[PDB]
Amino acid sequence: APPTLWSRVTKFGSGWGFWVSPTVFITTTHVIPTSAKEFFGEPLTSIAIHRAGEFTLFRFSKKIRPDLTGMILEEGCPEGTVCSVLIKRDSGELLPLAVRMGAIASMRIQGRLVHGQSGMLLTGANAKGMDLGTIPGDCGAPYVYKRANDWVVCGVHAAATKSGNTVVCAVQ
Amino acid sequence: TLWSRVTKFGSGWGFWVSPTVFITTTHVIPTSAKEFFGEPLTSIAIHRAGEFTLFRFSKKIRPDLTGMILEEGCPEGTVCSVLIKRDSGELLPLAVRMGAIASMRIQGRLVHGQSGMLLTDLGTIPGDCGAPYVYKRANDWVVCGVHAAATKSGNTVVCAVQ
Amino acid sequence: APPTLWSRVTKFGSGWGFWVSPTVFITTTHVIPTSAKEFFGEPLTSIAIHRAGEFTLFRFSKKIRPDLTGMILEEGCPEGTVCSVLIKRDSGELLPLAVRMGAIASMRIQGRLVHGQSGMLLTGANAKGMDLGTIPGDCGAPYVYKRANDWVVCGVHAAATKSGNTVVCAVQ
Amino acid sequence: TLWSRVTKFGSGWGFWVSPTVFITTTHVIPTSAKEFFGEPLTSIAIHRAGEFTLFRFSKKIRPDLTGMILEEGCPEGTVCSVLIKRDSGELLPLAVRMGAIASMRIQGRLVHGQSGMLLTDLGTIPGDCGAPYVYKRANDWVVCGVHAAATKSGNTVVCAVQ
Repeated sequence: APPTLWSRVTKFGSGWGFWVSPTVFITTTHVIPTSAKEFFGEPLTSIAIHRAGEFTLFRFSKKIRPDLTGMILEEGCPEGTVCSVLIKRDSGELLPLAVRMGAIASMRIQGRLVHGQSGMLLTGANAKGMDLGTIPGDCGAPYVYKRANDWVVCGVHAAATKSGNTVVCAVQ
Repeated sequence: TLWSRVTKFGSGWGFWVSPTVFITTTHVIPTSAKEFFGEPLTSIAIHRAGEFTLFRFSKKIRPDLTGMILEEGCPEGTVCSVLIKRDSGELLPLAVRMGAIASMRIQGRLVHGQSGMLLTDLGTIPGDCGAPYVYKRANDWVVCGVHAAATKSGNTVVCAVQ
Repeated sequence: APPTLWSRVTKFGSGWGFWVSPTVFITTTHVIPTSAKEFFGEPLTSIAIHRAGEFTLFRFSKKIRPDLTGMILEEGCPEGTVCSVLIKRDSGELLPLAVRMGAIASMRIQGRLVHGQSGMLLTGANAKGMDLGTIPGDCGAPYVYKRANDWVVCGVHAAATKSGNTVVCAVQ
Repeated sequence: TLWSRVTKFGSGWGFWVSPTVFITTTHVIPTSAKEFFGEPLTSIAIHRAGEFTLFRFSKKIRPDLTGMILEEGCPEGTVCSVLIKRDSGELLPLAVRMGAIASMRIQGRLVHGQSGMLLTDLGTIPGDCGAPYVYKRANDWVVCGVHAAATKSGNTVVCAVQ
C-alpha cells in the first residue's frame, strides 16, 4: 500500500484509527477510552461524533492533519473485492494483510455480538496468531482497496474468529 | 458413487446419508403432500432446524447404500465440494472454502448457516438448493450440510447445518 | 458446457477424442490402438496424421461429421485461464471438471515422462478418485474455455498425479 | 517471530532454520566473497542442489532462535505462505496452493522445483527471490523451500526444494 495511506494510520486508545481527511478520523468504537473528554487537544464540544455500532467517525472543527488530502470513504465494498487491512506491528513493520470480502453478517465472536462486512484472509491456512493473522491490538486498522486510479477506505477492523480465518470490518 | 445419493426432490435436491436418512434444504420441500418416496408421512420422522431438514424412514428406501458420517458444519478453511446436479445430466462438483457460522444478508434475506467462498458452468443457480457439501477426511467422506443460498455474484454461499 | 461441445466428445480406443470440425479429430496418442489401420471406415492412406508427443491430430479427406461447424483450436491457453475438461462417465452423466491452467511442464507421473500444459483442479481438496477427479479412462477428453462469444479447444487430457490435484493437457 | 528469521542476502533474501542453518535461492548468492555473516567460507558447509542452497555454520550465528522443521517440499493441495519482505518495511505473507514437482518454462527459462498458484500489493516481484515457503501442521511450523521463479502474470510460482 502507498506511503500516504500508512501516514494516516494512527495509534489510538487500545488500537488504531485512520485520517480520511484533515478533519475526519474513523476508528472502532470499543478502542476509544470511555472516560475520554479530549482528542488531539480539542474538547468534545468542538467535535461532531457519529457512532453506528462498532463504527465511530470524529469530525473536527479545526484541521488537525493539514498535510493530508481528503479521500473516498464508502459503506463497505462489493462481494469478492480483495482489500488490504493496514496493520502496524512492533518495530516499524507494516503488514497489509490481504482479505477477500463477503456478505454483511451478524456473528457471536468470543464474548461479543458483532455486525459488519465479513471477509476471509488470503495469508495462509496459517492465520491463527500474529505472524499471518490479526491480534486484538489490531482493532481500528483500515480496510482499503484500489479502484481504477483511486484508493478507497471502506471500514475498520472490529473482530476475528478463533481460527483467524474470518474477520469483520465495521462499516459506516 | 457419492453422486447416486444426490436425488431430485421438490423445487431442488437432497442427499441419502444412509438407507433410512435423507437431508435437504427446508424451503425446497413441498407444502402439499401425503407421502415421500412412497412412504406415508406417519412412517417418517421429520426434524427441521431452520433451513436444514432431516427425514428418518421406518423402512430402508436405499438399501444399496452404506451409512456415511454426517456432522454440523466443518472447520474454517476446509475446502468442501458442493455436489450439484443439473437436469441436462451435468454433474458440477464446485470447490468452496468454508468460513464462520453467521446470520447473513443474502439478496435482502437473512439466512443462518456456514458461509463459504467459491475458488472459481463455474457457479450455483437457484434450482441447485439442497445439494450436499462434502469433503474427504483421511479415508472417510463427510457430509456437513445442504446448499441454502447464494449472492447474485456467486462468490458467497451459505451451507445450512444440523 | 454447451450441448454442441458434448456432441463432439467421442468414445475412442482406450479413452476419448474430439471433433474440431467435419474433417479434424484430436486425441491423446497413447489411447490409439497400435495395430489400427482403419478409422471411421477410412484407410490410413486417406488420412493425414500429425503426432507431437501425446498430442495426435487426424485430418480426413472426406467430411466424417458434416453436422458440425469448424471451431478454434489453439496451442494451450494463458496462465490463469479456467478450463473445463469434458469427461463422460458411466450412464449419460457429463462431468465438466474445472481446472486452473498453469505453465508448460515436464514431469514424471507413475511410469511415464509427460510434457504439456499443467493445471490444478478446482473440484475439491477432494480429487483422489472418480467422484471429483480424473481416472485413466478419461485420457483424450478436451480442455475448453469461453473467450468473449467464442468457445476454444486448447488440448487433450494426458495425465494426472497420484493425489489427483495436478493434471497435464497435451498441446498442438 | 518467523519474520525475524527472513534476512536480506545478496540480490534477495534467505531464512534461518536454526542458529547454524541458513537457506536461500542459489542465483541470489554473491559470486565474489571471502565471508558471509562475518564467518570465513572455510568455517561454512555449503550444499547446493539446483536453485536450493543450504549453509551450515561452525558457530551459532543466530543463538536467539530455536531449530524448526525443514522438509523437501510439501503434499499437493497444501496452502503455504511465502514470507516476502520489502525494503519499505512491508511484510507480505502471500497464500499459494502447492502442486507437483516439475521442470517448468518460466519466462523462457527451465526451473526445477514445486509449482504453486497464488490465491489472490498481492504478488511477487523479482527482488523477492529466496523468501521461504512455510505452513502450520498441527502445532508446528514447517519450512519446505525457497522462492525461485514466477511468471509475468503472477498466478504460477516455483519453490526450490532440498
